Amino acid sequence: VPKLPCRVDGACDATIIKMMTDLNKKGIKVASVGQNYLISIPASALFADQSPRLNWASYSLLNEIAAFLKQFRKIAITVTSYSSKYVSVKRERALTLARSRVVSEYLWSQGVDSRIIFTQGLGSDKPITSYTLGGDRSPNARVEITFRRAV
Amino acid sequence: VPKLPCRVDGACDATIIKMMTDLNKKGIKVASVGQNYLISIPASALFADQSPRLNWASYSLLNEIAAFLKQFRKIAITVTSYSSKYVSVKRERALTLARSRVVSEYLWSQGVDSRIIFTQGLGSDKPITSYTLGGDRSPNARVEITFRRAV
Amino acid sequence: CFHPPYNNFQPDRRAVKRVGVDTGGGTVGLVASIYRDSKRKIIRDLQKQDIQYVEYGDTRTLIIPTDKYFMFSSPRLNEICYPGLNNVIRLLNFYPQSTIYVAGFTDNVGSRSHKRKLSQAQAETMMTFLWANGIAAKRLKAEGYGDKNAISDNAIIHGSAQNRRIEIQWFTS
Amino acid sequence: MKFKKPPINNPSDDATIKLAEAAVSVSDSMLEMAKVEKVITPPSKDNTLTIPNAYNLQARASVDWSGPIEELTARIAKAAHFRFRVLGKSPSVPVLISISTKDESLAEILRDIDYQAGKKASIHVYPNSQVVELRYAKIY
Amino acid sequence: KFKKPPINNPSDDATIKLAEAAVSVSDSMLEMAKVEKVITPPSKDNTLTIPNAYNLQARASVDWSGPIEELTARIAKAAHFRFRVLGKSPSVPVLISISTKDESLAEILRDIDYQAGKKASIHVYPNSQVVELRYAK
Amino acid sequence: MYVRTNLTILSPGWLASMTSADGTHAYEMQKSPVLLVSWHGKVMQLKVEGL
Amino acid sequence: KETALSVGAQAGLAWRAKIIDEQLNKQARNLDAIYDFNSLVLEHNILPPVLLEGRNTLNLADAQSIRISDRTYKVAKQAHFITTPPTWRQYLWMDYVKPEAPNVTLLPKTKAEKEIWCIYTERGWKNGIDQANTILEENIARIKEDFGGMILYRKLLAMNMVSPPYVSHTDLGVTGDGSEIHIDDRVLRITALPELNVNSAEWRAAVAK
Amino acid sequence: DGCCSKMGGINYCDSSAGRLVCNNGFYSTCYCTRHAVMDLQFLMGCCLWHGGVYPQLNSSGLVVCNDGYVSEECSLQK
Amino acid sequence: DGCCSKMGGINYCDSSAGRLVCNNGFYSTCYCTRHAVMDLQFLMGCCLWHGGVYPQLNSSGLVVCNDGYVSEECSLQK
Repeated sequence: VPKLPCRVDGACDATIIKMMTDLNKKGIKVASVGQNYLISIPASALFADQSPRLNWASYSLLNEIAAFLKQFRKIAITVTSYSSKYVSVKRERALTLARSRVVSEYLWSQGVDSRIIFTQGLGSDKPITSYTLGGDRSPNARVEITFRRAV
Repeated sequence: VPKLPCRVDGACDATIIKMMTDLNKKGIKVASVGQNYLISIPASALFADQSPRLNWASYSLLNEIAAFLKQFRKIAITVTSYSSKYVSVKRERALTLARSRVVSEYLWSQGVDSRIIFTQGLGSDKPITSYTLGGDRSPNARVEITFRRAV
Repeated sequence: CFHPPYNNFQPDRRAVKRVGVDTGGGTVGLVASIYRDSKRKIIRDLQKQDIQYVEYGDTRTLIIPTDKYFMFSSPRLNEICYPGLNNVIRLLNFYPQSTIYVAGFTDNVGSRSHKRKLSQAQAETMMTFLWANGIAAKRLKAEGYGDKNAISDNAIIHGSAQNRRIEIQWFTS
Repeated sequence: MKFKKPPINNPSDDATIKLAEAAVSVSDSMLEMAKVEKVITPPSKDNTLTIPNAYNLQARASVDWSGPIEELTARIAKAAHFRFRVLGKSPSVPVLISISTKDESLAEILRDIDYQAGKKASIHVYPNSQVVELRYAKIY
Repeated sequence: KFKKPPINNPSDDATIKLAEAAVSVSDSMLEMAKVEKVITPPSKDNTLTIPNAYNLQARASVDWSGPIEELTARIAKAAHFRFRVLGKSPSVPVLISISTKDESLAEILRDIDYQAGKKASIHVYPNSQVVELRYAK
Repeated sequence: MYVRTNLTILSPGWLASMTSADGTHAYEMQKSPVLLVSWHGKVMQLKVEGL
Repeated sequence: KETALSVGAQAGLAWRAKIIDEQLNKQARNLDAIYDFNSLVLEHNILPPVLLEGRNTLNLADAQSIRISDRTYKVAKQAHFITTPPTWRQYLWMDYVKPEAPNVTLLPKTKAEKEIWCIYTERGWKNGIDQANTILEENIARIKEDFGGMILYRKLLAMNMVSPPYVSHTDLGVTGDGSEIHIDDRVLRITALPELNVNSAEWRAAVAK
Repeated sequence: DGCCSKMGGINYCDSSAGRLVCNNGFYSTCYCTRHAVMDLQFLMGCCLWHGGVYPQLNSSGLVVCNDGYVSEECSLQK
Repeated sequence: DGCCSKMGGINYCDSSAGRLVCNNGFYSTCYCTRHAVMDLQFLMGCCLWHGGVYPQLNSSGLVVCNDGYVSEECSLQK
């Protein structure tokens, strides 16, 4: 016991459940199926309207999600960005790419225990709902992170 | 000697006699000669109107009969079905075969230690009473189980 | 009153029973009935059961453990956990126009052909039961995949346990 | 508002875990071996030709036997009302059969028994003669 | 009311995996037996058929272990048939051991031939009531 | 060890065996405190003491 | 102290052995179903031999000297006769004996002695647990190895890379004196043991679809 | 403990059957001799499936079966 | 203590994963068997990365590793 570790450092299932519940109450979507976890964040609450900028308030949520994701042991995490249709195709493609780049860069700056980070953006190619009246306010515009809790 | 079993486990002669009396007074026929035992059950108390779909309430009766069966070290068990003439010969022959298959399957699911179970149904080809007025209520339309006690 | 074997494929009448046994009050019976038939209560009941429900935007999915709502290694079904299936039908009544996709999934071990055949058989049995419950035949698609794409690891015990599953997907429009 | 993955079974045992972990690998290896030998050797004939089915052979049977052959085949013949006939003499070493099946056909049961017996014995049927012939192998 | 579940059902992950593995190994070994098994068609199974002669329907019980000549001659004597040979006996005689409590002459002769195999054969002429042994050349 | 029965010994491996005219078997094998027999399609164990 | 350690270890080992043996008895039929041997015995009641295969071996003899090998094959156990197919009991069954020995005279005096006795008994229980698990692991590994060798020999014989065994049988008529007689002497001896062929033309490959 | 309880009572023990007889002609449940058919699965002792326990004892506490195999689980441990 | 807090509690230890399984359908963060992946990156025990500590007993306070290298820092001072 004094030599052999009994728990993985900084692990508490009570804290995990607490922050999962808090995130879902905040409205950011957390989903777990089998050995996989997917988190979805609306674009409106994170980025500036039709532009890759960061609100200073958003970094509190970023810190929260970083502290959450620090709890698990993984190999690779994938980040995808989706948005609406604004002017062209390359427009939102590049916008999604830049947003994914920025979020991945900040997460990596944070001491995330991870081996591989993948970043991709698509724009408005696979929306979740036919109803698309809203722009950046439309729920389809989002960012997703997917990973697997390994062993 | 001291740790050798006194009797065969899960067996009590008083229980056997008591439950045999209970079945006989409830009307299910039990017959004994030498060491060959036969049991008869009217199909009315088991199935629907000429249908191979056992009634839900009959599961208690099946439980009781399997519980009785569990006290005998056996090898081979035969289950056959008899019916009444309804439309053709093949119709009720198949009906009896299906009924016997279902009851055999349920018994095999139950813990009745045997080696062989044969199952068949011969419709209305073995009459035992001139009275054939009723349909599924006729006594000849029934199911029967035969076995021989070993040692 | 009711038949445990699927109530002979007849629509459930539970509110009348509850209001009668409560009058024998009417107001409390009605409020309890509406509270329990509220979709929130059905979701909570499904959560109490070993059944998973996922909602993402409009597309919605259902996850069923094969071992708990199936007969072992056979297309037959368990006849004890039928309340879950009744709740499934009651919930699915809420969306009487969306098409349905259903799929079956097994673990890795075994013959490829064997696993694919078993998955197809289980999926077909499930969709057949759903249709017999009273759903229009033109709104169903069924498929059975083997270890083609799992959701977890097959080299660990509990992972393989989670691997085999029944998946249900449906849109809204 | 708790969360729960679906599969929740009874508690397990480490010995069972290890046994299954060995068993899956063993099964896979033997399966691919069988595939290879099937590929390298072409099948020609089916034992159904030697033993076809006939009427009254349809009464179903569920069995579990892990002993010698003679008692089982005698019971089968007694059930089927067919005349038992024996040809040849069994060697000193008994031929042992272990079968774990349930609710199948008599003809396929007998064919499976013949297949497991393999190159030591054979089973033949004559429905017009309503006889079942059990022949041993003359060897050594 | 109460439909109890299977008693020894695999209610454990290791148990279900083990049972599935058992199914797999059963199927694979069945396939192995299928492929490696060799059979002969019932059209060309060169064994003696039943002569279906009325004089061969009796019953007896014989336990013999030795040459074939004396046994077959005695059987012919019982059946009221002439008996002859074709060929020549080898140095070491052909030994056959058949035991029965109740059997008929037809299947008795068939079993004799099956035991004899390639070394000898038996022909029956019912039109001229004779039985002929035939050595291998 | 020599044994005499009418059953079918399985486990230890007998060095020699003799069959009567009535199906009785006489086995000869090495010493062991336990035997295994498939009696009527059912496996069974036999206890041997005093070895 | 250490006496309590030893007795607790004995108790734990015995309890774990009884538990695992009970579990093995309860789950029996599938085990013999998977571990057949009769379906593996050869033509003449001859147990097929045992083989081992190694892939991609390397040895550094010393500086300047390296030897690599692609694949190697070893005959672990030479084939031999057999009268009854082996089972899994002589590979997995555990020895069980309840220790009822009250060889305890360091009986507790105070609460401290009682609790150190308790903790010693606990660690003995755990040590027995791990010991039993290790023994089980060794047993299952051994039996897996034997079965793998059997199936390896079967596969290679199918692939026609090893020599099948050959047995010659001779027959003699009636024999003996005026007091002892034998009906039919039948003497069978395995003349040619199984072995591999170091030749190359005799190799036939396999490919599925 | 009544073997023929609620029956005709004990009649006699048939050794060829290895079973008791109730006065009413029904076979009883108990046994009366070791030469009967009991379902035997669990056994005691060690050195099972081997040459048994070697009668000779050693100064060391190890026990080795007569076929040469050593049973650690039977031997007492350090 | 009970690592599976705020859930059903401990269900059983998957030895193959070397992990506890909570009654809630999730993997616990604690362990039950030593054969698990913990990222240990610091430990004691001198004469490391060599033949280890030589089992010889010596009059001098210096300790030599089995590879022939000596660990004076592990040894005493003067």
